[PDB]
Amino acid sequence: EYPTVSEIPVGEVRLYQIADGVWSHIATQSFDGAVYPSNGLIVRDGDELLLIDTAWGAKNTAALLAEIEKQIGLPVTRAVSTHFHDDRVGGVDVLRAAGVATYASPSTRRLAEVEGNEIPTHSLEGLSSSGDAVRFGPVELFYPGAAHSTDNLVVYVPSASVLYGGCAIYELSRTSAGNVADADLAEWPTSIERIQQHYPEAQFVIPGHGLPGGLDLLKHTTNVVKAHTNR
Ligand SMILES: C=CCCn1ccnc1C(=O)O
Ligand SMILES: [Zn+2]
Ligand SMILES: [Zn+2]
Repeated sequence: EYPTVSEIPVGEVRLYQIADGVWSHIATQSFDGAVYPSNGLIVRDGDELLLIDTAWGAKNTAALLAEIEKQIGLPVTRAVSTHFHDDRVGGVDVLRAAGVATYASPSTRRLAEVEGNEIPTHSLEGLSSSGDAVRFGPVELFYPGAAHSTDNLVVYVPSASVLYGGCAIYELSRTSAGNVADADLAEWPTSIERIQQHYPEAQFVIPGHGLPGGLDLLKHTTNVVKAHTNR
């Protein structure tokens, strides 16, 4: 059963097996007076592991590495952050100190710097225009266009039909847009349509926060975003 926010004290990390060689990682963090859960991805990359997103902060990210070593025991050699916010790059300095090569798009690295957040070392090329896709070991990285943020990426694991939507996709139980200070509300529905067109075969869909689902999370997220733009 997927771990929930109340089951994970801040500072601890759970791993959840989605498919052979594919895990989500789940952590919790305080934000604006409440504690929220947050998802990332782990994908077997031959004899190594590819990490998608930090565990939201230095301490959580150190716990993530310890849990990976305990439960999987292969080295995390590369990490990708899917946009510039702290639940995605917070902990990049810990990853770097542990030996992990960290990556993000040029826009993400730039927006991280402007924001005063941690900055992944390496720039991912080939993702500057809406609809661009690139291979990165066992996954495909896809820029769908502005949505939750202007730089947000999604990730697909072909071997298992796993779509990691990051913060551009809401879980089913989330019905209000909440915080969207960096969102492009006008573009978010269009960006989600590009995701649907490009990954019509996705069997598992992982939002940035909360419970995994299927392709219904896309239509669900457009409803929430549109309802919010109405007023
Ligand atoms: C989990 C929602 C609270 C707001 N929030 C905090 C961190 N990330 C987000 C997001 O909206 O994606
Ligand atoms: Zn964000
Ligand atoms: Zn987020």
